[PDB]
Amino acid sequence: DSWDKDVYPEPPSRTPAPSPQTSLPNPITYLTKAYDLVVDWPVTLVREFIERQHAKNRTYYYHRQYRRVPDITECKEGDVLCIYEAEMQWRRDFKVDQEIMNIIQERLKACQQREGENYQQNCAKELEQFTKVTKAYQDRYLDLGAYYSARKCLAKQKQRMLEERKAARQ
Amino acid sequence: SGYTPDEKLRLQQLRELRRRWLKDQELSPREPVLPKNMVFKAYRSSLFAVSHVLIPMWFVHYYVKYHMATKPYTIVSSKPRIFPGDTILETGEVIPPMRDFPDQHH
Amino acid sequence: FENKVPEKQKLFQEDNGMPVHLKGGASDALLYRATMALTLGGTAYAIYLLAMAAFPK
Amino acid sequence: FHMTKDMLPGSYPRTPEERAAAAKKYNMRVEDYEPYPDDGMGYGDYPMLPNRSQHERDPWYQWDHSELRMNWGEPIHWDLDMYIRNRVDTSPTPVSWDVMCKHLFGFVAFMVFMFWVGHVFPSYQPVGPKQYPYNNLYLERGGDPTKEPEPVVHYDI
Amino acid sequence: AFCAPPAYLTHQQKVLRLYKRALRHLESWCIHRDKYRYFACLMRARFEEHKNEKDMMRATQLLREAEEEFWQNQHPQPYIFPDSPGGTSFERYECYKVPEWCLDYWHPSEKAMYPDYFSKREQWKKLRMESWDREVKQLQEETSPDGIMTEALPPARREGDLPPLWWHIVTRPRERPT
Amino acid sequence: SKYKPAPLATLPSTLDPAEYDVSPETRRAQVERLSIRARLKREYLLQYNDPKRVSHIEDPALIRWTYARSANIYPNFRPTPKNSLLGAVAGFGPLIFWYYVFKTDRDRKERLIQEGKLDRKFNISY
Amino acid sequence: MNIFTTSILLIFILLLSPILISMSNLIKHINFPLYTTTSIKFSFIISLLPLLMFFHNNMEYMITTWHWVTMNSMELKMSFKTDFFSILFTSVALFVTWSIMQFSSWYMHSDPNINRFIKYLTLFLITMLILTSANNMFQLFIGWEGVGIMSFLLIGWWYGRTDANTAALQAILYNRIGDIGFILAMVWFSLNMNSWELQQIMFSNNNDNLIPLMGLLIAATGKSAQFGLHPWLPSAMEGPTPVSALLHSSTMVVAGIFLLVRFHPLTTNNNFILTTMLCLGALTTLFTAICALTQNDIKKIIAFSTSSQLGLMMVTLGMNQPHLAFLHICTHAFFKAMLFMCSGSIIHSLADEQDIRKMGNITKIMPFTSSCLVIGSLALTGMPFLTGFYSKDLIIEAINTCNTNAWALLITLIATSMTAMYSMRIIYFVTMTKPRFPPLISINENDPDLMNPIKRLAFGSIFAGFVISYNIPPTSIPVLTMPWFLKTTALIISVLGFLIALELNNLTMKLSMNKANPYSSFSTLLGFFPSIIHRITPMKSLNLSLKTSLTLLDLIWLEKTIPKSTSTLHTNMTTLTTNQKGLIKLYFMSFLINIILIIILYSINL
Ligand SMILES: CCCCCCCCCCCCCCCCCC(=O)OC[C@H](COP(=O)(O)OCCN)OC(=O)CCCCCCCCCCCCCCCCC
Ligand SMILES: CCCCCCCCCCCCCCCCCC(=O)OC[C@H](COP(=O)(O)OCCN)OC(=O)CCCCCCCCCCCCCCCCC
Repeated sequence: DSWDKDVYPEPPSRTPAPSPQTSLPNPITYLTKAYDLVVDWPVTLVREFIERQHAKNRTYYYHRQYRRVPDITECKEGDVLCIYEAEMQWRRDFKVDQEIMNIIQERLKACQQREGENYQQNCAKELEQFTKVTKAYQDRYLDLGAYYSARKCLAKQKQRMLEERKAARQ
Repeated sequence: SGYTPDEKLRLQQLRELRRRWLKDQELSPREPVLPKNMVFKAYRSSLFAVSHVLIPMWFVHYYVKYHMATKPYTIVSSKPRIFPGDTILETGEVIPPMRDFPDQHH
Repeated sequence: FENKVPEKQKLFQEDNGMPVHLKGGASDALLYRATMALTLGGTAYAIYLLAMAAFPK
Repeated sequence: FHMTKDMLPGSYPRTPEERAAAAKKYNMRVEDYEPYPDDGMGYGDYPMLPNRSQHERDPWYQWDHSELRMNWGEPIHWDLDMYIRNRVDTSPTPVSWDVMCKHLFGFVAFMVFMFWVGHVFPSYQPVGPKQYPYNNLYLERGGDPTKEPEPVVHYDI
Repeated sequence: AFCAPPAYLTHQQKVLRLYKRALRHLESWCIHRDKYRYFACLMRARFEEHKNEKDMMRATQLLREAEEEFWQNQHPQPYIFPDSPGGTSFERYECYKVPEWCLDYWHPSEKAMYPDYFSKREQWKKLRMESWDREVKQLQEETSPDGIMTEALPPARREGDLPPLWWHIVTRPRERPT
Repeated sequence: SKYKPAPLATLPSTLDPAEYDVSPETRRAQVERLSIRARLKREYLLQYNDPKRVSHIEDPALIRWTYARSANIYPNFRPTPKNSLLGAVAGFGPLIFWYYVFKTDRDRKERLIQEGKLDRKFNISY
Repeated sequence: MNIFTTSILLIFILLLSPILISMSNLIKHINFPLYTTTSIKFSFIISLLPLLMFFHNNMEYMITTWHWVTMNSMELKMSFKTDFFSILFTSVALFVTWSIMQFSSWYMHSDPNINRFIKYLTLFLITMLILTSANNMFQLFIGWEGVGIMSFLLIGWWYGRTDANTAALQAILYNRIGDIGFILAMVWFSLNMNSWELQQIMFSNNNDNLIPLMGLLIAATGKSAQFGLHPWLPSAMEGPTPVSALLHSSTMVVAGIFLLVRFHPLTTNNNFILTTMLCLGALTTLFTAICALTQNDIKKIIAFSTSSQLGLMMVTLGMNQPHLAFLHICTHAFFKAMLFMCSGSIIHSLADEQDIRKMGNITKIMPFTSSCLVIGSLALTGMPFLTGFYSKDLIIEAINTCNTNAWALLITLIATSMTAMYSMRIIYFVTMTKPRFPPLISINENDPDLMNPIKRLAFGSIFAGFVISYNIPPTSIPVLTMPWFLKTTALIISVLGFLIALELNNLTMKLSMNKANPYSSFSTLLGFFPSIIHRITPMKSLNLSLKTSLTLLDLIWLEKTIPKSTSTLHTNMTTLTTNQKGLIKLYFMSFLINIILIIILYSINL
């Protein structure tokens, strides 16, 4: 498994012990034992064959990282070089934030499906996290337009700072 | 009124040519000129199950384990029902029972 | 209020074999059916109630 | 092809000679041919065929255009693409159109009125509300665990 | 279907059409066979007792009154035969009545799949050519220079001749082609 | 107790009063109507049953109907008060009405966003 | 956790297999209808397996098989929400489709496109299973539209029939109005909760959802053919009988009701929505039963029976009882598949004779089909301890003993009594009295491909409600402490409906003609809704189109306004500027006044 519980949290499963009160056999258990023996064994055998071929031909790939160029706040206007660099940085951070919101939404969906009819109570922390990241995303990225830009985001953030500063006066 | 003699003679000629056309619509015995059964349970219901069911089962079970469970939130299920008096297989505690049921009328 | 008795009379001398208490069409047939189902349905309710009074709880 | 302006449709007819020429062009009799009124809607000399759909035509007749139920060379209605058999029907009905409108509107209005009557006079059972424990399920409906709700207390009877 | 309608319907034709339509709506109302037979005998008696009319203006008035009564008392959903227009099975196999001229456009492989049938088809086409020339001459001769003209067609008036415009009647597709 | 027709429910040809009061002029009018119908049917039947025909039968009725419905309208159009009023209302009135409803809706939305009484729940992708 | 997903995806793969076989150029060598029938029965077994698994552990499943596209915070993934509704409807639909496929293999013989017919039926089953098991609203809409288009094709199967083409087009129209409602709901959900995901819908339960529930109600009305959008289903009976059965009896008709069952947690928090669904369902079941009392085509009668029971389900969703509605969905699928299949056997052996006025003596002449028709009719009316007793009776119990509309209650009871009445009309005019068919006897119902599916559907219509209802996990607590006139109400109204319609049929047997009345005219002419609406709406729409849009704007007024006015202005001005006389005296006069004008303009400019 390529995923981890640090970013995809999951409570441990608590299955109950089987207690057959009736004397009839369980067709579910009979069919799953037969299905295991006829299907799961050849599938896992060919999978270990494929994985040992992978181990014979093992290759590695790396996750690319980008250093932090100075932001658009210290970019002179009209100097399109640093503005372009900061704009590409802003676009990359925008895509990262989009995938962050996707991760949070997937976590919320998993919480709801896992809890079922207890989702109103047990998913309070997940819904609170979704609400917080939703409010932050709305405050940083909403209403930018189709041509969203680092300059437009900076203008929106400056307007928000001015209005909250005027609200902080009284 | 009935048939005029113009239409009466015409129709019998059109009907007569209609029988000739429909007779020609028949096929000669050579038409068209084209260029291990066992029983149903032993054979007919057997190879279908091992080809159209068993082989696609292998490909599906390959996909749902080595390409679905390896993904984070593909197969997510609700928690199973836990009643008092049950024992958890994973952790190992016993859920305590209920109270005394003061009403035992029925 | 006009006179429609003589037209209503000729809806009562049809020699079709339909009796006098059903000769008024289908409406009196439905009234017949409803009163036949509800006197008997009342009667079975009365006999059941008399039996329930005769055999107390 | 061989289609020319003299038998192609043209301007609005004024003289009786021009009306007769238009009728001959459209393969109609002079008295049967009647153009649209000259109100400048672009109809021209095209005849005012009666506004009847193609369902009125005899279905047992072997029409030249069997789907359209029309012959060959007879004038085409201006609204044939309305009056084809896949579309608007003008056929006579066993009951009158005003009678159908009145009955349908009366049924709809009657049902609406009695639904309002049943809404203002609802029917129920001689019971109280549904009894629920734990402050009417405060925690399970998504209540705040920190904020203590008003104690909803229920009693036996 | 096989006979073209005339210019106008005669009074006798209209009376017979009304009689047949009234009997059809009578059986649609009656459903049961004995009831239909009784009321059909009654309607036949009504037509018979209005049959011997001499004024003919009162006969047209009686026809108009009978049409008004029929339109008032007609069944909203009358019985229709499945092959009749408006029926359930009407025009059902028009998707299967393929015209005969695609057999010309068939490939030589599909030509060789049915040899004897295509030989008979070629014989029919040759007969069609010769009879077409002869019947064009016949229809040119038979047409009146002026006067009244009906949709009916003349027959073949000499030996070895086919009736004019016979092709779309003789070679029409079967009503149950499959 | 009389059938009342409509443009969408026409009166039956067996119930019209124009047939029972029939005249010799009307009878002969139907006679030449049948004559023209038969002449056109004969011409189409000859063209249909010609075996030397290698193409579709052209239809002058279809050609005339298509030209009347496509190309004759602007040559035969004359501006009147009535069609000018109808064209003006049918080209402007819906536009003005939809402009007014959209402007009030968007003004209400923008004012509610500005002074804060409209809360966006999870609108993050607009 | 692997066998379950493997079984679901194997159901989908076994459904997809005959389509690839049809495109794989070996249909000319194999027996395609038998092959597809075996595929459907194996899919039914592999759907019976998770039915047993869910009956054991009651686990709710969500399987995200493929990731389609990711666009910012909206991530469209192909997922299946395998629930109680999904599993039970998959099993019921697969069993019904197995029966209908075997029946159609018997029925549509001497038809060269039988392989295309079976392929179309299989494609419809694939789209219906996609719609049933879909997890997000985009896949829900994929299944919805696949259902709609396959219904279009299967109604217009006989493309040489103008009536069939017209009925298919109007089915497309009413389904498209439902699609507009569904699109409104989908758009609102994407705008407000960033996803079409049902888990986020569950998290959307806690606010005002009036607009998306109104859109879902419009979608359900359009799909299930309620009042206002009803007549496309009796029009949709124009196609073949197996199409009528499978399409418009078991699967398509319950799709909007299934959608509202899916959105029942949102539905439970909106009293306005619950009240208007209760009213709409009661009105449509009363209206459709009213039509069915005097319909004479047997397929039309059972179509209106289907629509009236859909109104009953619509009422059942009108209260907070979605699981009862789904139970009635299963029982109704069984009943109408069986009834339609029996009527199709009647029609085929009576040589395409479809109306009940040319039938009779069917009890003596077709004992098997008469027995099964009686079984289906009794189970539809609510004969106790049959399959319909475990849903219809509880629906009657809930409407009698919960706080709802009084008029809706009254017309629902009247609709149930009239359901018994029109089932009596079917039984009388088909299975009873004297024969009325043409004399030539062509009855042969001894073919096994006809005989076996009716047996299987009879076993279903006897035992399926029993087995399912005692395997249902206990949800939506019913009430039981109630007096007798509310308890046996369904039995009393069914019995009196049977007896009233029996007496009325005896009156029709009695030798007397009666004057027709506007009540029977209204019922026979479908409430005048098809004639009136289907004439007044297309005529005004197409008249507005041609006589305003095309003509008045494009061919007249835009053409007069921009291009021809520009051309007229330039032509008039070029005539004015080139209307020269060619006289050098006038030219030099022009030059002189040009010189004078230049002097004056220079003098005033300075
Ligand atoms: C208690 C509360 C009660 C509330 C009640 C509410 C009622 C709401 C009703 C909403 C829908 C009303 C309009 C429905 C129009 C349906 C038209 C239709 O189906 O036409 C089909 C018709 C042919 O059908 P027909 O002749 O009947 O059958 C064949 C018999 N030989 O004709 C044709 O096939 C002609 C071909 C089509 C022509 C073009 C049609 C375009 C329509 C565009 C409509 C745009 C606006 C839609 C608005 C929807 C609003 C919901
Ligand atoms: C809702 C939006 C509203 C706002 C947008 C409105 C504008 C939309 C775009 C404008 C479109 C204009 C189209 C002009 C071409 C159409 C007219 C045309 O082609 O007329 C043909 C006619 C000559 O006909 P001809 O072919 O010789 O004869 C028929 C067969 N022999 O031609 C003539 O008789 C003369 C044609 C003259 C040339 C026309 C093209 C050039 C026009 C130049 C306009 C200059 C305007 C500014 C002038 C100065 C300020 C007043």
